[PDB]
Order: sequence, then C-alpha cells, then structure tokens
Amino acid sequence: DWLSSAQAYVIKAMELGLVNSDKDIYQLKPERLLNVLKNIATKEIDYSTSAANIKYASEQEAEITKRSRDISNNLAKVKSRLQNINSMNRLRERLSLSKWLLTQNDINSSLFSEPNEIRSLVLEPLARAFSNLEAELEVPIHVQGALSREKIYLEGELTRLASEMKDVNTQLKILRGNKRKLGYDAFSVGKFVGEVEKALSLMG
Amino acid sequence: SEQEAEITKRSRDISNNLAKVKSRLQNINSMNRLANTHSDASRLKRERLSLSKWLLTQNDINSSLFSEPNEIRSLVLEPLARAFSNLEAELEVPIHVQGALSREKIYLEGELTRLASEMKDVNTQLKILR
Amino acid sequence: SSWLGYKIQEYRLTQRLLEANNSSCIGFEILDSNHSKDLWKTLSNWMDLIDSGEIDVDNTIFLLFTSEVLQLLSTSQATEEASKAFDEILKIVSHPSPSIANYLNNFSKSKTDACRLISKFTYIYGSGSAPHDLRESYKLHRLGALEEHLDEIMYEILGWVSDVLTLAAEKRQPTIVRAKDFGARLGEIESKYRQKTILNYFCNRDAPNYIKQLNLINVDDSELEEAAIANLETKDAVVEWTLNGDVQDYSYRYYQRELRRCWGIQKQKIHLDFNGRPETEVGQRLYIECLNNVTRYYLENKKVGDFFAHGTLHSMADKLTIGWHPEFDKKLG
Amino acid sequence: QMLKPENNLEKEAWEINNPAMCSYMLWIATLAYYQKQKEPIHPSRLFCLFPFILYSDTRNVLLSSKGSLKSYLAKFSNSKAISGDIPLSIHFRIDIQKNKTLDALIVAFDSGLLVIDSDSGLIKPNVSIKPLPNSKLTDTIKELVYCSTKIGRWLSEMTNQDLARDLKVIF
Repeated sequence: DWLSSAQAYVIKAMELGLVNSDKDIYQLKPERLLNVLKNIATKEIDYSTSAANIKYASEQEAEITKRSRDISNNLAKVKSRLQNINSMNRLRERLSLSKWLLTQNDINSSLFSEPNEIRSLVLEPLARAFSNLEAELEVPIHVQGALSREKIYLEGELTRLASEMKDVNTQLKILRGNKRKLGYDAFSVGKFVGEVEKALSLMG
Repeated sequence: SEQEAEITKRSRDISNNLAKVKSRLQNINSMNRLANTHSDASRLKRERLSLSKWLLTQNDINSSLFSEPNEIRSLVLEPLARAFSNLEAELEVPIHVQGALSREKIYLEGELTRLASEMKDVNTQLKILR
Repeated sequence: SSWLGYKIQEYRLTQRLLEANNSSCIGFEILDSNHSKDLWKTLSNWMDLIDSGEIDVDNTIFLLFTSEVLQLLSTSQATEEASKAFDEILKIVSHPSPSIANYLNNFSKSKTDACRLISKFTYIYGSGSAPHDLRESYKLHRLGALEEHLDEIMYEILGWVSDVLTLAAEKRQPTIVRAKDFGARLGEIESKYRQKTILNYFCNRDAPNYIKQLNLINVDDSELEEAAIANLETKDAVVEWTLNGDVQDYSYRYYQRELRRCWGIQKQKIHLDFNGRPETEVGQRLYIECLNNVTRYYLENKKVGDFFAHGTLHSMADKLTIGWHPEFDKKLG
Repeated sequence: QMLKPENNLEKEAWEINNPAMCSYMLWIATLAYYQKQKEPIHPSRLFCLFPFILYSDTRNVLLSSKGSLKSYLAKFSNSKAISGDIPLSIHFRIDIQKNKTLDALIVAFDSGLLVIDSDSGLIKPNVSIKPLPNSKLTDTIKELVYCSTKIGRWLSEMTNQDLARDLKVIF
C-alpha cells in the first residue's frame, strides 16, 4: 500500500535528483527506499541527471504499466463472476428460446430480407422443437451446488486486486504526472521537493 | 544579466529536447514490445480465421438448404478468407523495420547520453555562477 | 541520387565530412598558374587560425577545390616532405607582385607552423562521379545503414552543407565546419527520416483516415506515435478479450454510442464557446479535451484502460464517424 | 445475421468469435453426437456448445480433462476446490451466445454442413463430407475440435432430464 507511493517517488528521484542507486529498485528493501527520499528532501545539490538513470525509469514505467493491464484483465474476471454470484441469490428462470425465436420473426433481418425463406425453413423448425422442452421438463427441478464458498473467495479476490489498483495507479500518476511538462530545469526540481515532503509528512 | 538569460534559454531548450527524447524512447520501447505483441495477436487471429477458405470451397462444391439465393456467403465468408490472406502477409515484423527500431533505440540512447552530459555541464555552470 | 542542384562544391565537402571523427574540416575555399593571387590569399587566411588556439587543436583538415605548387601542397603528408616543399616554395622565383608578397613574407614566418599547414593539406578536384562517390561512401561508411531511403537524407544533408557553405562564403570568414556538428545534423536527419517515413508507417497500417484526421490538426509526432500505439494496443486487447471471452461481442456498440454522446457534448462545449479561433487550433483543443475525458467510462459495465479509450477513439475517427477538424468530411471521404 | 460490422472494434470480435469457425465447431459436435447412436441431435444441445468452447474458463479445462460427465464437474467443485461458479454460468452463457449460435447454425445450414428435418426440428450432419484431420489443423483449432468432439460425445448419453440438474440449464 505505502510502498507504491515510496517506490514511485524514488524512481523519479533519479530523473531529477542526486541519487544513482545502482542496486535494483524492484529487489530493493523497503527500508532502503525511505532513505533515498530523505536525502532529496534534506539537501538539494549536485543535480547530476544521467542517461543510465533515465533509461532505467522508462523500462521501470513500462513494466509497471504492463502490470497494470494484467491486473485489470484479472480484475474483470473477478467482477464478471461476481455478477453471476449475485444472480444466484435472487433466484432459475426459463430461457424460452422458442418464444425468443418468434421475436426474430417480427424483427428486421437486412441480410436475408425476404421473410419467406428463413422462417419457413429454419426459425420455425427451431421454435417447434424448442417448444417441446417447455412442455416436457416444465416441472421446476431444483438447482443446488452450495456456491457460498465462491462468495467468500471472490470477496478476497476483489479486495486484493482493487487494492492493487489503488497502489499501481498511484505509481502511474507519479511517474507520468504531466507528459506536457516533464521539465528538467532547476525550477522543476525545486517544486518536486514540495511533493516529496508532503508524502513524508505522515511517517507515523 | 543577459548571460543568465541566454543560459536559462538554452537550459530550457535542452530540458524540452530531453523531455521529447525520453518520450520518444518510451514510445520506441512501446513499439519494440508491440511488434511481437501484435505479431502474436495476428497469429492467433490467423489461426482462428484459417477455416474460412475451407468453408468457401464447401460452399462452392455443395448444395445449400436455402432455396432462395442468399448473399450470406458474399457478405460474410470471403471477408474472413480475405482477412486470413491479409494476416498471412501482415504477420511477421519486417527485418528492416526491426533494424530501424533498434537503430532508433541506440540513437536515442546516444542522444540521452549527449543531452545528459549537456544537462550535467549546464547545471555545473548554474551552480558556479549562483 | 539526390536532387542534383548541388554541384561538386557541396558533394566533396559532404563526402570528406562523412569520413571524419570529431575533426573539423576547415576551409573549403573554392578556387576557380603557380603565381596566382587566390592561392596565397587562401593560405594567408589560415595564418591567424593556426596562430590562434580557438579553432585548431592540431586535428583540423585543410583542403582546396580545383600547377607544380598545388602538387607540392597536396602530395606531402609528413614533416620532412613539408620541409622540402617549404624550401622549394621559398626558392622558386623572385617576388613578382606586392599583392602576393604581402602574404608570402608572413607565410615565411615560421617553419614548423608552415610544415603543419602542409601536413594537413590535401588539394582535390573531384569529377562527375561525386554523387555516386557520396552514395557509396554513405552506404559503406555509415554505421547502421538506412538504405531503404537515402536519397532524401543525402538531400537534407547536402542542403545543410550548401547552407553553411553560402553562410560562410557571403561573410568574411573561411569555411569552418566541424565533423561534430555535421554528425549531429546527419543524425537528426537520419532519426527524423527513420522514425516517421518507415517506422511510423509500419505501426499505423497508405495514410488511413485517423492518421490523416490527426494530420489535419498538424500536431507533433509524439501524439502521432501515441495514437498509433494506442490503436494497436486497443485492437490487440479486443483480440485477447474475445479469444478468452472476457467481454461479450456487442458491448463495443454500447461503448461506441456513449463515445458519440461524449464527443457531441465536447463539440458543443468547445465549438460554441470560442467561434473565433483557427480550425486547427479548436480541433487541437477538442482533441485534447476529448483525450483527458472518456477515461472513466465503462466497457461491459467494468473498468477499462486509458489505452482502450484512446484506441477506440482513433478507430472511431478512422471510419469518419467522429472528427477533430471542424471541416473534415469535405476534406476526406 | 452478423455480416462485417461497421465498427473497427466489433470487426475484430467478429473475426475471432467468427461464424465460419462457429459453423464448423457445431458440425463437429453434431458429428460426435451422430457417431455414437445414429440419432439426430436435439437443437437445444448445440446451443450449449459455445458456453464451453468460446470461453477460457471452460476450454482450458476440457484440454486437461479426459473423463466424462461429472469427472469434469468435479474438476471445479472438489478436485481443486477453489472455484465452481463456471458450470452454473453455462445457463447464463446460453443467453449471451444465443445470438452467436443461431446464425452459426445458418451458415452451417448452407454449404451442406447441418441439415434440419422438416418442421420437427432435428439436426443431422453431413457424413458424406470428410472433416479436416488433426494434422492439417492449426494450434487453436486443435484445441477447439478436440473440445467440440468431447462435448459432442458427452451429450450423447445426456437425455432431456439430466441437462436440468447436471448441466444446470433449463430451457
């Protein structure tokens, strides 16, 4: 939770700061990552922007952005099966494809626009065979399965992946910021320290 | 002083040029990943579309159930076979395109080093005049 | 090869600047008789350069374009041959005219400076194979060759060479051109004509309508590359999502209609407000205020990426459904 | 019917959940149904195919599975005991893919792939047309044809009554 805000400020503190930090930030310990921002916030000197630091952040941001869409493709699958969980507790209903095939009889086709071909050959033979199942198994056979454990686990899947979005999208916002204004002058570093000291004002 | 004015003007120029160079490097890494990503997606699309010519031939050689002449084949199937034929040629990244991508990557690394040296010596002259 | 308006004057200078490494090729000094005035006029102009230290770091190259003395200046690379040529020029004939004597008396000032001037000298003429020579030199000499389109690259670098030649010739300094500035300009020309004409041609496909509607706004190439990668990533995300069945294959209709609603809302918001700006400027403002919007919007009632919204906006503009320029339907389609 | 839609996003969805492949997978599952008992398939069985093979929460499990009936159903409920909403979603994926299945029947109804019988509504495949062998398939179709045959053989021992309690779908 916190370390997303710490790691995003450390990475941009090598674009606009005095720290090189040749150890890998992904494998860096959290307690190392907090001393880097204290060096920037205390003293602001030796503005040595290097290509070895800038090229590291472009691969770091693109790996974070790649990780963002992989969480969202997994956050979608948790949210998609959550609606099918929520459809279970409100119940099942008959699908009634035989009645549904009649709605296509009264609607426009626009490809096979002649209505005497598809209805006389396909949709009405499909409707009459489907209507037999509305009179054969019309007894409400009970549906069970005890899906209460899926509600518990997908609650834990939702509370983990959405917690990752509140961390990962914090890293995108700090690293991108303004793509119109990624300035490298002396004024951009001076206003950068004010954002850093605001985040470290809450250490307790 | 006018010397500080021209020094800040060239510092702003180098800062904006380095911002554009970093954005161009991020974009060129995005296309470097997206070449093989779109190649894999086009391979999967071609694999999903490869039945279209076979269904075209069995439309050509068999007798359909539909008595009335329908343009379902003409409006559905050869679009899919045409997509298959286009994706067969538009699958692999060309060698000159990948070479241009790699040459632009190493050139933008070169301008990163050059403009980083320019950053280093301009901030030294700022910190020695002020 | 290139547009052949440039003569051998720029061709040989660009070829000799190509085969160099941070060494300034100083003083082309076009000359068009062993006792001619323009020769010692040119060699006298390089006196104060090597006498000073702001230009020569003992790495410069001096040469002439278009006589026994010319072979004496050209065919001596070492110091002893330079000394022998200096004694031969010092004793060939008596001083004929003051217009050459006023340069010759100071040309005979220092033996070592004159010897280093001869050791860097190489007089050349060139011929009609100079465009072919420049083409072959760029083909077999440039690291990381760009052989698919080199005529226009040579056109821009010859335009730069001719521009610096005219700027040096009109004023009263010799042709001081460094290989560092030439390398930077050639690298900029190479990068501009590799990132756009081929690279950006691969990752947007014959000028599709979304990239042309971007071109009507004439916005910078960073937004062009961002739009291209957003459209490609959005198409690949659709492919991934319908391969694994994540989203049903008609929710793009509900996504695109809502986008029509937001585009109409932003068009009334930004086109009725100003009504006095250029069409490209109000199109740019409409495009940026569309891009910072339509990001909270939901596809198949769930959260979607920024890249998906940008790519579906660009693919929506590709079929001429929405636009950025106020006059776009009359221009294309 | 689904022709090429007038969207760039919906065209890419159309070329993957595509109607030439979807009329082939229905023909293969009909052929696996017709092989076991030489009986025409009830048209409600073919609607259940696309909940299995056109997704990934099912199709990646049919490739690991090799049994029949509840052996797959145990692979969500008790064999790994971590999921299990998937076979209850087959009823809901009928309504999602009813628009995909119905016209995939129609392209199969042309070109002599699937033949319906009079007004009774019984589908019979074309046994005179040889299907593609597994060698000439690609990588993705080798999964789907194996998935189409496996579902097409599992439904042969499935009568009208046990679809409502084992497959948990009611029509």
